[PDB]
Amino acid sequence: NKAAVVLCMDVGFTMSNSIPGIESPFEQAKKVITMFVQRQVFAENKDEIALVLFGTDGTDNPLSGGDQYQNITVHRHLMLPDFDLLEDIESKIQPGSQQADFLDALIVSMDVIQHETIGKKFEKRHIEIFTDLSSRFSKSQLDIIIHSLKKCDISLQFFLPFSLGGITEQQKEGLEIVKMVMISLEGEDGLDEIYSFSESLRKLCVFKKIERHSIHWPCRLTIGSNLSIRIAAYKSILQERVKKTWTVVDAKTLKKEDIQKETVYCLNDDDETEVLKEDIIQGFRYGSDIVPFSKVDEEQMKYKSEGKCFSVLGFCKSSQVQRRFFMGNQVLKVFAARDDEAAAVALSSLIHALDDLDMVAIVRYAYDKRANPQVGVAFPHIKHNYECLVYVQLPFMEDLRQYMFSSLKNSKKYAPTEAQLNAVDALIDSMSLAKKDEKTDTLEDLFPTTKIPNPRFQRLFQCLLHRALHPREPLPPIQQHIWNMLNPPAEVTTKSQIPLSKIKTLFPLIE
Amino acid sequence: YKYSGRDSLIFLVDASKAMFESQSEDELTPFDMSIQCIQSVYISKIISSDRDLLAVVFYGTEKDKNSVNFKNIYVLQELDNPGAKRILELDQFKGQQGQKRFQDMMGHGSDYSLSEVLWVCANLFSDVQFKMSHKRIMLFTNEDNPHGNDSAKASRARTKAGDLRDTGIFLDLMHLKKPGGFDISLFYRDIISVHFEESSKLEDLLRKVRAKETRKRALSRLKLKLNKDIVISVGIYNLVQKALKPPPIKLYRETNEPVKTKTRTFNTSTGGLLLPSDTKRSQIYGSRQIILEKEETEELKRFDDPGLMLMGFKPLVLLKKHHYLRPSLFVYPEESLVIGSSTLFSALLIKCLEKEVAALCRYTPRRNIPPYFVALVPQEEELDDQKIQVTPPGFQLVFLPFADDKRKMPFTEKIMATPEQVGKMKAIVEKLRFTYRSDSFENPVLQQHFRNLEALALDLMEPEQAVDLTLPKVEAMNKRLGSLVDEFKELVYPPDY
Amino acid sequence: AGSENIRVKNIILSNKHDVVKPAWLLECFKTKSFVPWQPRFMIHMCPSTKEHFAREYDCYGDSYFIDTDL
Amino acid sequence: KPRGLFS
DNA sequence: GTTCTTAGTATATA
DNA sequence: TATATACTAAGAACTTCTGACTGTTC
Repeated sequence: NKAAVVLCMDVGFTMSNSIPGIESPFEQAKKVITMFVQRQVFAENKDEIALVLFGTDGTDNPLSGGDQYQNITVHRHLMLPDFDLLEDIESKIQPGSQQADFLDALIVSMDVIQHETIGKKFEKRHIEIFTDLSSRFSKSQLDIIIHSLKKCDISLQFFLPFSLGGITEQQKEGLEIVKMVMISLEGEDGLDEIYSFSESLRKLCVFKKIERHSIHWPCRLTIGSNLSIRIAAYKSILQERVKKTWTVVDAKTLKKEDIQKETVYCLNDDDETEVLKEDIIQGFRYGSDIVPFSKVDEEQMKYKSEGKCFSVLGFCKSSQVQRRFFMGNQVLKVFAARDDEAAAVALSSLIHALDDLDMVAIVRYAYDKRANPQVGVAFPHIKHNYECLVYVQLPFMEDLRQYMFSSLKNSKKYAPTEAQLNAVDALIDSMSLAKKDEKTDTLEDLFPTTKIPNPRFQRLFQCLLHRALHPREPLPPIQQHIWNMLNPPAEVTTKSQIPLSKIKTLFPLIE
Repeated sequence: YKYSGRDSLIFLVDASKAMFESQSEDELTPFDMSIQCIQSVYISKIISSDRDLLAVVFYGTEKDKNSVNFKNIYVLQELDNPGAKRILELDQFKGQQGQKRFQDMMGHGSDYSLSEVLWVCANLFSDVQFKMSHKRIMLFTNEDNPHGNDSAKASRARTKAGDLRDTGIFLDLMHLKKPGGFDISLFYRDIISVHFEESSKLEDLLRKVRAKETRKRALSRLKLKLNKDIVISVGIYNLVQKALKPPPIKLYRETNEPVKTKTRTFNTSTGGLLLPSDTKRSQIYGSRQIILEKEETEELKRFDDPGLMLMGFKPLVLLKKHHYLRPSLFVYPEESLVIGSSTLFSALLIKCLEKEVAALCRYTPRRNIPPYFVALVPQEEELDDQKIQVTPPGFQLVFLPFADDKRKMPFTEKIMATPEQVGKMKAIVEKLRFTYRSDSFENPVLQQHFRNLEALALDLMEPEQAVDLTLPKVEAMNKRLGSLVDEFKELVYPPDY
Repeated sequence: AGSENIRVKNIILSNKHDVVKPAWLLECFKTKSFVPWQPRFMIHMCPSTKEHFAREYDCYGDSYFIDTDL
Repeated sequence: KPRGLFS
């Protein structure tokens, strides 16, 4: 997939003044565009960015005219984002003293897209305009503009100082015109395409999520020996690790090729050096001694397999397996290979039967040849959009461990007295992060942890920024929004003072 | 027990003419049975607990050597870490030709005295220096009365055996086989810790397993703190680990010597030698290059001091199976660090169990690690089958995935089935029932790798080529369910594949 | 090899080596001299030995390689 | 779900 | 201080 | 763009002089 980005900011006069209690739309949307360029910089996505800082005191645009396409400075055309562009935006921008139309800039960016998005392969186009709606605009080309946006496949969004839920009549009629235009583009849902500037901060503050496409792995779901079904494996969860990762470079020269991580193999006697990649044969420890195994004998005596071999070993009760024992690296999602409906309905029969009879399947698994086989739970899942089945590694016997762990109900030496018990009751009721809402028993899960970005990547991108935007400078601390993000929502902490206080007088806390 | 200590098992077989050639029939032989048992258990212990100690010592023989130069005692291989050099020594005796070798090298089997025999085994345990966790002696005999002739020998036998019982050493016999004379109340009810002619206790010593174990051990002790002031001591333990094959060691081809890898890094422009301070980390973004300290590339992870951060609590239905991320772990208090914290741990566990509610936490296993979100879902203990620990009581560690893990699925529409197919699938899924047990299966790869390891170690004719329950038993599925595959075909299958 | 193992088989399976029966070197030792190897002395070999079959460069087989004897 | 500008 | 135990960080194949 | 193996990198669970004893002697 591909996308084209053309941001449009105004550098007029009105945004140079605002209420002293709130930052001006100039600097507000300025921080917004800065950190948006940050987003599409860190993400390695092939999105190409262009900038139009219209409302200029001059006019530097390919469509310059006396009154047609006037007061526009195209910052740079539709190419890849890069740091120096961000720095120049942070610096080169200047407060203005003029006022200019935005439909002008909209058509200018339209022409840029029509002039470049066909010269290079593209799939979807986006136009974004930031302004304060203090312009003098005529509704002449709006029909034609929206027509081209439909034909050129460009989505228009507007971002405005006011909130939908104190502006000039100029701004008010501009807002009505904006509503008309957006509805004239998509429909009634055009209301959602109206955006303020504070909510832009709220919805944008986090760094870009690391989206990760999976692989269409189709497999033959085998049950018995005569009921093969084409099955498509997709994914639900994987411990995500960074994709760009640390290149080792020499100081004061900063070239990668100037370093060799060559490995040399020696002998313990007189430091004799062994020839690197043919005199060593891999051994193994069998008690005291070492057995000269090798690589060729490895490939000859290694265990073999037929291949995909996703074959059902059998069916079992839900409680027959447990949460604890789930031994997977990753959790698959088991869906039908598309375009074969009969397979899908057969799988649906499977899933629903397992669901109502709370039965669970156990299937031999293997991603492919030369890979270790795998046995684990095949759990079925139901969603109103679609039924689901998921596979997880469950342990082999050597992988399971056993421990005594002397029990606790022998607490004649610990003695949880009733005062402590009802104290802990007061706690676990009072710090209850989740509490029922809307009478639908959707508890107060304002800590889903499923929508929350991984702070590791947040800190990594923040570091790369802070030491990219600057030359050598010391690192900053954790941005407070990250900490507020990681910490529980405040009200839970507020409710917690009294119960923890009653804890501190009821237990020993030796050093 | 003390972890650095190790298990020690000594082997001791009646070498008299009694069972050397008992062979009432021609299908077994007690010496060919005892040596088989020793070989099997010892090869299993090779892979299982290679750190432990074994020894084999025969009594009643005619040749002599031991620590004290006594009569009719032979220490075949002393107490030491197990190894192939002794697999072969034991294997040298397996066979009718092998028993001929054994008899004409050590003896037909002379007179003996188990008093002196226990003497010898006691000295063997005393000799070795490593601390011992458990100490067990296995006899191999069927002369259920060692001597009804000299009562003084037998009195000295009770005395010395009781001493060994009080020096920290256990003793055990499996009654192998005898025509009559298959009782334990005859002189042995006071020795070992109704009866028949063969021991079930020796059959399991042929179960021939290649598991491996690690004893009661923390992965990491971290101080769970309820808030900024209340802190309790928790030992993060591991209950499933996904064992990998033991890491191979590189050998010089031909000496079979260790090769002591010596990887390094140095310059290409000059023949210098870069030192760890002399290198910088780097990335490439936005067509511009980035530099940071090797120190800084780990400082970019400093997020919280080690420990556990409890925030609130959740209903166990909201914690979903659908979003497993990592192997779970276990939570159990460790009394050592914060005295009395076990009480608060127990209180939290009991009360959370009572109100059927989860506990959420931030987990920072060590320094330089970003935190994840973990659920302290309590676990009740179950012992019902034989009053032995099955599910340890405490808390899970159900790691909760971060947003960057969801892996947005390529949406496809759904098609309901008709209740006829699901009604027949009810019988389908019923028929293929089988109870699942946690230890039901083995890795074919790990097992086969270990097997090939013994095969190459002991110069066998051909490896064991173990067949393992991982492969399905196809005839069973074709038979016990019937031909209902064609029923579901004629229900929901058009001609195309 | 005095006796086979599967590694024998491995190096049998890895014909990059020529795998020799023990008595011939004893023969060579009892000859006080290297007796040039004749496949009566072997179990299996890379083909280059077999192009040697003539005692020189022209065959691949046997039912052929015999010297006046009983 | 949020898309485009938000994604 | 020694050894260990992870991990995780890397690389390589279709 | 996957997963598999290797590696190496680190952390933790394993030592750290002093006290007491018995002789030996008178």
